[PDB]
Amino acid sequence: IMDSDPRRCMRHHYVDSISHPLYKCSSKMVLLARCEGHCSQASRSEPLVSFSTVLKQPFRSSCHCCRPQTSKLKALRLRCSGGMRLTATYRYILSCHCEECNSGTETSQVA
Amino acid sequence: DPRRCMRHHYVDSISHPLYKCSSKMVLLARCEGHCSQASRSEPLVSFSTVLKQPFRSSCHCCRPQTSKLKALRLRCSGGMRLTATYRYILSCHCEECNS
Amino acid sequence: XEEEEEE
Repeated sequence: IMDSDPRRCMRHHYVDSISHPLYKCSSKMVLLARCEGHCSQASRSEPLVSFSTVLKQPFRSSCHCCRPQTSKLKALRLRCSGGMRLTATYRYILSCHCEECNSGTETSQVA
Repeated sequence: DPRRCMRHHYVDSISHPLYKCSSKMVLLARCEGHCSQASRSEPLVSFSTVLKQPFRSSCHCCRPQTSKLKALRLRCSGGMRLTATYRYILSCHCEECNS
Repeated sequence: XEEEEEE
């Protein structure tokens, strides 16, 4: 049974202390996850052939990037000087995967 | 290291999308490899209740650094010679995904 | 597409 390459895309845990960069708030330690690794697929770039006007885009390319596949929204609550409470929002990455560079994730909701 | 970002040659057959034209086989360069820098993605923290940019990421892609624009004429039905353009890659390097 | 989902 072979262990796999450790340098591949996978998740890592780390701790950080959250503080507001302006308000005098009470800092707070939080457990976070990140993604990092070398995706297995090579990245490519090929020329495209045009018969029309010189192409605005002369290449077709593929490139895989280690990125969150699933995550979970989480809120944090900070206690600040005036007894005013300040809430911090972030995403806790659950799993990581290799996906295409140009692909993205929309935030805008649809009617 | 044969796996790194570099130039690879391959044959491509040039054909017009529409016109009956005498096909042309040409030797093209592509750039292909494994960039040494790991790709990564990080959570960003927002003090807003809205999270428009949830992550901070970095990714390197094997890409054209220098290239020649080359023209090629195709011999096409009716005695026409139609002209095609492509970029002949000269050098390739490892570049950040979203410039 | 290359692994982690946490108590």
